[PDB]
Amino acid sequence: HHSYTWTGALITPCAAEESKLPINALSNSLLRHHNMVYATTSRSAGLRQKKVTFDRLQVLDDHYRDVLKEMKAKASTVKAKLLSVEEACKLTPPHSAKSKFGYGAKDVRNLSSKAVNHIHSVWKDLLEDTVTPIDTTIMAKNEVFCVQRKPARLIVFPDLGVRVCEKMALYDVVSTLPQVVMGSSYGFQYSPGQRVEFLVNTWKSKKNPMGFSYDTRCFDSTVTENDIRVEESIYQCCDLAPEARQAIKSLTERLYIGGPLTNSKGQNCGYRRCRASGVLTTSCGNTLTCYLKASAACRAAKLQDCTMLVNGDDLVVICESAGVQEDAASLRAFTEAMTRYSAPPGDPPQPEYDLELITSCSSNVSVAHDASGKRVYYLTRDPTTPLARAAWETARHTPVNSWLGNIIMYAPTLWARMILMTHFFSILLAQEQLEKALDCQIYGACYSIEPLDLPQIIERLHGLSAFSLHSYSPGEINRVASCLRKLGVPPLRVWRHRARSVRARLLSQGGRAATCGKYLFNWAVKTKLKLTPIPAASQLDLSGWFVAGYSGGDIYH
Ligand SMILES: CN(C)N(c1cc(C#CC(C)(C)C)sc1C(=O)O)C(=O)[C@H]1CC[C@H](C)CC1
Repeated sequence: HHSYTWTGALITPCAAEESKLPINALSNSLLRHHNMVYATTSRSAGLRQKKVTFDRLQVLDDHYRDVLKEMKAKASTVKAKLLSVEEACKLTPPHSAKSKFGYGAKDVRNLSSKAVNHIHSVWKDLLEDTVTPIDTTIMAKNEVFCVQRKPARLIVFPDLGVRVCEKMALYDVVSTLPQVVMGSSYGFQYSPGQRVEFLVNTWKSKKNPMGFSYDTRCFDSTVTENDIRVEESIYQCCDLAPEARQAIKSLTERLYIGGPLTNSKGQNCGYRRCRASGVLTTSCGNTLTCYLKASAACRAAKLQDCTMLVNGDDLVVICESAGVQEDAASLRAFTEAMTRYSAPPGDPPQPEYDLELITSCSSNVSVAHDASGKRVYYLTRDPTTPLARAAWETARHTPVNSWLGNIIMYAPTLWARMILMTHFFSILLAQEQLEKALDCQIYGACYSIEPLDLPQIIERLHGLSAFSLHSYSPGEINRVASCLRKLGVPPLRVWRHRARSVRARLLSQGGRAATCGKYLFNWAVKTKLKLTPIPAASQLDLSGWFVAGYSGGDIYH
């Protein structure tokens, strides 16, 4: 029951790949230790193939089936609709991978006859054939990190025509089902501020809280044919059109369960019998399966009053403590149960009795103070990867602007405000590009965002306190400072000076630009303004943000 089998053909690049951090005139203003930053390339694909290839064994007990029955009962309340061809086309990112059948993402978005005809033919074929595995392409991802190097992650995805069909059959399902099945445990329904609120309120709801994150080793590879069929059985609990039931059955049999892997040059690389990382159902499937396995494991371990928080393969559990010794024993039992279910750990879990010490989705809860001096909880993370990616983006235009996504998601943090806002608004000003919409990703979905709208977005998501936080925790301050020394980033005095300059120039522009100056950089001046609500904020349609996760699912808004 191997996760993959391989022919020996190589995983190949579809374009020239750079590993070394590109440098321009702006690089040193952000960081000096350039050799610390790198991008992964296909040259390490082989190392990744070795790590992701293993046999899976699965022993399923009564706890597992009990939880599954409960999940199905909730799923049976869901009613889901097919998307029209047009609706599905409009969810396609403008720069999504072109089809091998003579049309591209722009053709799809424009409803061109060629694209629409092909999409219709793929759909008809899904209804007519529920057996033949569907081809997929395997690629090595090019992602940027700071040293201590990782081998490239792999991405596996079907052709554009198939991706459009996935949306038609399953977009409504994967957008609505998880919150119904998992309720408050479904992580993607929360903005960062809402996630912090759920965590804190959950922590406070326990008499003696204990919590832990659980890291499954190579989660996608641990997902078995059983797991993927169980996921389909959950989808089929929904009230669906018969046409939708057939398309979903077909996609499960032909795509989700496994299929051939083809490299960028059309060679057969091998065969997958685990989760594909680049299909619409990757996020929802991982979320449901992680939740199922973990909920059953809690019962096997006899953890008391477990509250889970699940985002794909990312898992946090907060429960009622039974004592330090009992807690540690129960956690080992939990891990043993997860392992029997084919979800063994990478790092062994550790019980935590301080909420701020739990890291999940690479983030943690921390505390600062607003202008009135009151304690405010917010979401932060180690800034190392955000800053390394920011350095790459300083010198190269890339498909996704991580710096923009990070400012949005981590707006209240010491590091995003001091460094990312300052650095990138300086660059935007110099190039007169403040109004140019840029692509970023939020929970895996792609969004086109004008940087001038940032103050409203931030106020809607985080509230006005995001612009006045100060007196950060010693732990957070030290982590940021350590990162700055590691990468060779300039000191606070430098950033404050640059911020005052950026702010001054923004104010002189008037309009939204002045709003950016006033709100984003109020922290940098001696005599601070008392910030009030931004009128146009109400106008933004953020209904669609923070509904569901779409990592790998080729979704655009
Ligand atoms: C108290 N004063 C000196 N601070 C302030 C500066 C801090 C720092 C730092 C290093 C990581 C460079 C060591 S923490 C902090 C703190 O407020 O805890 C502020 O006013 C900050 C408010 C937020 C803004 C983005 C940057 C300045």
